[PDB]
Amino acid sequence: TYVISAPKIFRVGASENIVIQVYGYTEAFDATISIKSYPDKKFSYSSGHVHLSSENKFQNSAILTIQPKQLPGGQNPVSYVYLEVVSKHFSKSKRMPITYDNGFLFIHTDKPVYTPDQSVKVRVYSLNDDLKPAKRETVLTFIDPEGSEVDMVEEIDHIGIISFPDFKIPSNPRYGMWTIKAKYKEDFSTTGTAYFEVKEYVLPHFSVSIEPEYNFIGYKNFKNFEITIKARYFYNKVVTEADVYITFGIREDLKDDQKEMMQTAMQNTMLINGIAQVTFDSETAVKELSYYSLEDLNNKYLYIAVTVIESTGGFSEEAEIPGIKYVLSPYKLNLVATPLFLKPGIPYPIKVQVKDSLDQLVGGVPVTLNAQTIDVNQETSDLDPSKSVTRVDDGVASFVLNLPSGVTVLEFNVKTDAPDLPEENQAREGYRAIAYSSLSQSYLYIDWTDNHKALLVGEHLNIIVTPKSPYIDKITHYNYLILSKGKIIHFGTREKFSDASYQSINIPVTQNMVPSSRLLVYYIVTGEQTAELVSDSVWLNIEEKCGNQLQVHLSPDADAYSPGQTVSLNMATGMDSWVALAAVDSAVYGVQRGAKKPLERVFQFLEKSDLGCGAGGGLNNANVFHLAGLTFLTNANADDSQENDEPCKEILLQKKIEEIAAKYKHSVVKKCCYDGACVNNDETCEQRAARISLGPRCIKAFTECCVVASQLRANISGRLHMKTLLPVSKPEIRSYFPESWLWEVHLVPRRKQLQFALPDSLTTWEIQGIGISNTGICVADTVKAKVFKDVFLEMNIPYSVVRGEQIQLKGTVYNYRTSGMQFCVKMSAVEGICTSESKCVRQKVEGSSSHLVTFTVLPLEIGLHNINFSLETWFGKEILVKTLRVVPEGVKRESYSGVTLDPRGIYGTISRRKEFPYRIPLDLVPKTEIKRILSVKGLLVGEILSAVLSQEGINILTHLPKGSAEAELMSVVPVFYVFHYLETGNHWNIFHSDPLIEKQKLKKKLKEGMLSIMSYRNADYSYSVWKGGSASTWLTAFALRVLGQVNKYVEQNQNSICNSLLWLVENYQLDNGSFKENSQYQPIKLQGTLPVEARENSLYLTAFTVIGIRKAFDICPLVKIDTALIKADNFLLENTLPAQSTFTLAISAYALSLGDKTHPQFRSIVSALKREALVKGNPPIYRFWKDNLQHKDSSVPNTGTARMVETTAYALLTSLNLKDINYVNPVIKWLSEEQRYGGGFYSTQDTINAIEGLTEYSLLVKQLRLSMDIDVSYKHKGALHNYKMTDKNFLGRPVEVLLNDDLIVSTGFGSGLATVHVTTVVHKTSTSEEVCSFYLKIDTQDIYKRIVACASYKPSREESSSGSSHAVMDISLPTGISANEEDLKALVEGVDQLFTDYQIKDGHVILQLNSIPSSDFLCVRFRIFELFEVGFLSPATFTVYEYHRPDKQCTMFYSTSNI
Amino acid sequence: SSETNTHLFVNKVYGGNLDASIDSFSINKEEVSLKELDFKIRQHLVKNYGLYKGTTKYGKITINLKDGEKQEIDLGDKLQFERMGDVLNSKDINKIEVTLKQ
Ligand SMILES: *[C@@H]1O[C@H](CO)[C@@H](O[C@@H]2O[C@H](CO)[C@@H](O)[C@H](O)[C@H]2NC(C)=O)[C@H](O)[C@H]1NC(C)=O
Ligand SMILES: *[C@@H]1O[C@H](CO)[C@@H](O)[C@H](O)[C@H]1NC(C)=O
Repeated sequence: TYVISAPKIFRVGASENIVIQVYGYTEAFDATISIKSYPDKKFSYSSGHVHLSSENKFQNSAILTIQPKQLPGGQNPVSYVYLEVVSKHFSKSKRMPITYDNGFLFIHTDKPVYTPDQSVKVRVYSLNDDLKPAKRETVLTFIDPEGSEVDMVEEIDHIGIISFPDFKIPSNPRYGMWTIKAKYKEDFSTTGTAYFEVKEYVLPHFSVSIEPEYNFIGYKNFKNFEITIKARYFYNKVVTEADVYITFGIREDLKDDQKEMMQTAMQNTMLINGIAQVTFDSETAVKELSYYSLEDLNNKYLYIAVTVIESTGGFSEEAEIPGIKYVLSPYKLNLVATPLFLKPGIPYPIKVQVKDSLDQLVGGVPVTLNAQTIDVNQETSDLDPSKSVTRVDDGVASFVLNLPSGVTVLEFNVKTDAPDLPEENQAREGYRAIAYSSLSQSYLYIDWTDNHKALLVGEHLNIIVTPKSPYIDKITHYNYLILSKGKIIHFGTREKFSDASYQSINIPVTQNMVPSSRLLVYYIVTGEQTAELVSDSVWLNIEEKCGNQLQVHLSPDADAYSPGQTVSLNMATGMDSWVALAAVDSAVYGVQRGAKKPLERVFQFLEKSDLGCGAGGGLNNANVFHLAGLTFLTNANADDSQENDEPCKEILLQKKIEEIAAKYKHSVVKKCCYDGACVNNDETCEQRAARISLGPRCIKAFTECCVVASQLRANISGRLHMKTLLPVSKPEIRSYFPESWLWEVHLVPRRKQLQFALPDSLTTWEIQGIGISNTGICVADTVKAKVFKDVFLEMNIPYSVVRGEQIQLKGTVYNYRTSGMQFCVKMSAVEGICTSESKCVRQKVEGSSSHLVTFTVLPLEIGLHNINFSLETWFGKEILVKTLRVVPEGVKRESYSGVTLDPRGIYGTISRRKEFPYRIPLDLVPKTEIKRILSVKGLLVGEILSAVLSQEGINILTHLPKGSAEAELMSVVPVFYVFHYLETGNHWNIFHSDPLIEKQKLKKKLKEGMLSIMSYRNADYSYSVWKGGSASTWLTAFALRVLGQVNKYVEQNQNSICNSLLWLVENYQLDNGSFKENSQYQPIKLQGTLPVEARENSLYLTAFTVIGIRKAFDICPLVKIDTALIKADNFLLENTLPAQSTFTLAISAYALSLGDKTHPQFRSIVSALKREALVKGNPPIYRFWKDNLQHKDSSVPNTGTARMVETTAYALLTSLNLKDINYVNPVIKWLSEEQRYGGGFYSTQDTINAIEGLTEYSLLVKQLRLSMDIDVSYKHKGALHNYKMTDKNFLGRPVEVLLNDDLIVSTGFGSGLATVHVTTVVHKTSTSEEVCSFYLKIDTQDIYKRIVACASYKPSREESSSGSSHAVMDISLPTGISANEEDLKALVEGVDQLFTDYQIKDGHVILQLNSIPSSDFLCVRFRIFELFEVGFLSPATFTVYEYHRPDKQCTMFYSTSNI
Repeated sequence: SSETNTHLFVNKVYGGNLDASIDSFSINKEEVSLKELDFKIRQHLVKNYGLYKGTTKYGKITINLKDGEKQEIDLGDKLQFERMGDVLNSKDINKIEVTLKQ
């Protein structure tokens, strides 16, 4: 009879191996196989004419192969096939499932944790079923920590190392666990996954560690564990008093970002002299505290996290421990290479194998084996306890029970009988074996022996083939089969040894079985009744010898490097190969870098292509062939494979408050209560309960739980500070982790050296390099290589220093040599800095530590920098150079000088000489020069060009605070317009460079800016103002708007935008087509009565949402949203015209403008607005509208406005829609002299519209070939530069006016258009002059020292009582006066959110929030700790202005000391 | 610089025994000299399937090229010096196949 083996499944693009071997007689005979489609044996993908004969002992192989036929998505194609063979004597074939699982995807993220703004290096290795390069096109698809796509991209497979492009982390991303997936572009279901976590970097004030008694928790301590927590400052001095807060938790694993804490986790034992301690009866703290009341019932983890806020400074530091795996019994049995079907009469081989909690083998341990069995006679049997002990070299406790052939199923229990362990805590298992039933009474058992746990390649396998039992021995031939990686690769026949029973078979282990292997072995039994096949098989772990030996060696093999040393690196391979270097900061992994395995990590996964399963061998020759990962093609026996195919899987006083979690009915209410009480003593509990929005559902859970915690601080105890910790589950991490390197790929024909110097930096580099070629994939052994300098000083210079203040320049010199030593730091006296030398003050450093250093100074030269520092040691002398920023007091910049150069009197007159003079404000801060810039560019759209093509990295065009989402959108604007300009007006030819590439860079600059916002994108696709904030309908559009605009050149995600529209409409569009704003967000302050304003405020929103839905409309053209679009425009006509304000009108204008521009009514509206304009010089040279509306106070006091220019944009845009070309020429003459050097000065909302104009219009009109011939010059001083402008240079350099003269820009004749801006900056001493729009009070209290600054809005006439719109608070901090980082987070991070965004940047505390109501003040409070000793200090500056109208700047000096 | 991954079958003939392995070669060109073709075939057998180490040395390598062409190179002797000029087409070959006598 005949055998034809083949997998248990098929794959596409799979070199399916198919052997044929046969008991045919002398007559040699032909054999062609092939692969045909379900019921009609019509399609035949391939075949093979493999002729057998007595010379080939009747056997042969064939590489068939189902390529990509059926491609109709949706149709359930390909599911099932017919495999077909042919010959002279017969022909046969079969149906057997198949799939689209060809190869694998490896996503080598560079490092597996990132902090804001890093670039995630990443690539991908990809193999086919045959573990060869597998060239193809693939795509991944990053997926933010909540599970919503965020990007995508494909690429070309030239070698197999698919080289994707850096993914940059958001300036402010969503905190948690990212997911990178990967899929083949074309056909193939093959799944790549990988991961990476983003955590929020924080700055460490002092290092808090935390070491646990042991590393698990074995039954010895279960009522106790000794944890020691050790805090200490960086200047080699432990903390003394500090408050200690330690939580604990359960958890499941280390891949779970969430772990269900425990209550009654001990607060406070006061860190005491660089330590304290406790001991943690595990019993108690879990039973009632979660689903675990039982020791036993725990084999999962124990998570630890402390917080140690220092007592002296008021700082805070946090530190955590992932987990601490509990254990029952410190050993863990696991059967080994021991199949669970006992053939009969043979003795059964039971090889258990003990290990410890850390997964090494552990020998010399007792192993009692109680068993039980039942006759075929359905008679039971209780065996007798065998006991071995585990080998010393083996870890194996070998057993053997000889079994009464009539046995059946064999159940048995193993267990250690360690003599010292509680019985309780003795590791154990249980299993089951079963008789390969076979009616011919015929069985098989094959074995072999080797003393080593693996069978190196090259060795040889002696396997004994004992057919024991078969009523008879009439055996012709033994026949074997060896699969490996789901592929047969060996098979043959050994003629049976006539006389005697068994006999040896000897198969050379081949490299081709590298990772693992099984084999099986059948003899064809001719029972008188029927042809009976019979077999068995084994699983065969072997040595993970790679294909190409890739090794990397460091030229200097020293175990430490000089930071910057040039050092050669070596590659090597027995065969030509593709390497892939990757130098991580080994820090990442690190703290117990789990044993697991390095190259095995891959080898594990990588061989789940083992189709079969088990220790080996089945239950029927069928079953045996099944578990083999085969099914075979033979008429004689049932080559079946029951039903499906076996999903095989691994056989082979703050507690008194936390009770009231009893009011759970939603998470957020838990948040209503938790932070609820938090720690607020500056305002009652129903005062904080006012500011509460989200819902009255929680207000109860607030004031209930605050009162409870407030009566409490009157009883626990001038130091008192309640708490109840919970990092809100936020990923923070007190350590940076440098961008890696050596990420290049390489071609290495056995040898390749590439020298290079290592980066100056303190770290230990783990340069790991994977390489791949025609053998497959193989990891090289890593090669750590810490670089580091013995001793070295650092100097902590400040950001800035006011002239004349006395500063204390700190720092600390580092000793890391074993013994101590002598140093000598001296500061270089630079011109204008003051000091104490007219010097070598040698000191001593205890070994392996640090001696603080200090130098005092005081600068009189503002801006003066440079200070060279130097230390001396027996064997060294080093010079670290530093630089000091020197400032004055009261910065104001007044830039209103500006011209347009118009030689050709193209816009209203000829302009060939404007004059910016000297105007020293009588408030000048003496002896400080007036610094001023002079921006000369061609085109009305040249300022907006230079901005985006002279710096890199997208960027905001005002000094406005990054807080909102808005702001994160204001980044994508300046480029988008500039690309819409460059492109749509095709002007790419501005560039002397290669332009096409210049394009890309802008393209990028766009997409990446585009992601910059994702973070603010909510779940239901509604966007939001500040992260997580209640979705704002207003900004839900404003993004819609700039989203659909940038869709022009950067395809945006359809179904994203889709739902994105369908949110506003379906939910926030009143029964009159108007749009209700969800959140409390006030973007803009509208004038008018409390009634008026409402109607006004409604119009505005409904105006803005339209614009949005419009701009973007085209990517989700939709019935259901076209509808709403009209319901909307309708409200607009039917409600605008009794005009309330010019501003109001103008958006309602511009918005109809983006629709049916012909509704008579629109004409009336357009009229009204058009009516309202005003203007400069007759005939009109400048046209523009005012904030008001015909109340004509006419106060245009020589000064622009955020809202002014916003409005006129809105009309200039309407006009530029209606192509009113001559109405407009004066409107932009004045935009283009408003705009402030760089970008659109006043606020945001204007400067995007304002920019949309100035482009749209330079798009619509026609450009005026430039050819001026400028000359800037001092009125009296000789001439400064002068340069022929053209279309060659026009975004020319800026220039600061040095000397003291009146200036004069003054082109000759020429042509085109030059926007001369000149932004002059000066420091003044008084605000007494200026306009207060905000009432304030700021003063420094002592109840150590803390700032309480206040404000109330000053309502302008006509304005509503409600007070301010979206507004910021800006506090400058006196030179060196850090503020209470934790203080602010308190204010914002809650449902009593008084503010909504804080951020300490370069010396300033910057708070955002929605309003500054005028009923009373609104006051912030935070505390501060002089980070050093500052001389006579020049006060800082508390300023407060309204985000949308920068016009409201009430600025005020103050000083943080009464001295 | 074509890089085809061909598959050749190995079969050792220990008399009424045959241990047969299926496996691959790597042709790194579009056309190769039967010399290089031959130096590569034995090179591997020599480094992988036990050739020239013991009773191994006598056999016949059978290159497949088309639906009717079958040729060999005696492993009993490298005396093939005139045909070593012969040149072969890369994407032509269909399936290599060896048979061993010890
Ligand atoms: C500290 O600063 C001084 C002045 O800035 C540095 O002086 C220079 O040394 C380099 C190296 O020879 C010269 O090329 C420069 O011309 C020097 N600058 C001037 C204008 O004096 C000095 O190098 C720094 N200290 C050290 C030793 O690094
Ligand atoms: C707080 O008040 C309780 C009840 O009146 C009193 O008994 C207790 O002494 C106070 N707390 C402490 C420890 O002083």
